[PDB]
Amino acid sequence: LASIFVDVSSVEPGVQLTVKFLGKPIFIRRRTEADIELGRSVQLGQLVDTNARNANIDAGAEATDQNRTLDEAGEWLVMWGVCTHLGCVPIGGVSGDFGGWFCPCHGAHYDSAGRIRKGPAPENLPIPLAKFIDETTIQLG
Ligand code: FES
Repeated sequence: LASIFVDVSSVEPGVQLTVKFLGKPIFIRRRTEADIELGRSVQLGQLVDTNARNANIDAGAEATDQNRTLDEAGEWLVMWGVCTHLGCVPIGGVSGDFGGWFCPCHGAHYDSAGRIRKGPAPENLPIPLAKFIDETTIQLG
């Protein structure tokens, strides 16, 4: 019975909701049109980590923008807010050099799809088991 159910009905574009799950933060960002476009503009060959790190799809899936969001429209980016270096909480609100998150502990930069682009972190921020169960609610777990 671990699953939790997050009401995202009030999350506007450019807002991140942070919820605690299994003791750690989950970031739920409703991405802006700029975030989405920028995420879709990155070639796989440009990425540090080409694996989607996404619990919801094949473990060998490529880290395309489309394989990083819950929805086809790419508005809903849900990920563990746990830096893949040493587990600090990355700072969002379009921070760092790649329009995403910056981990101030040792300077990891993640892009607008949560993919690692610069710094000592080895992997893209992982995506939890997560799905919409209706228009307004994301089940985590
Ligand atoms: S814990 Fe994030 S860069 Fe080291």
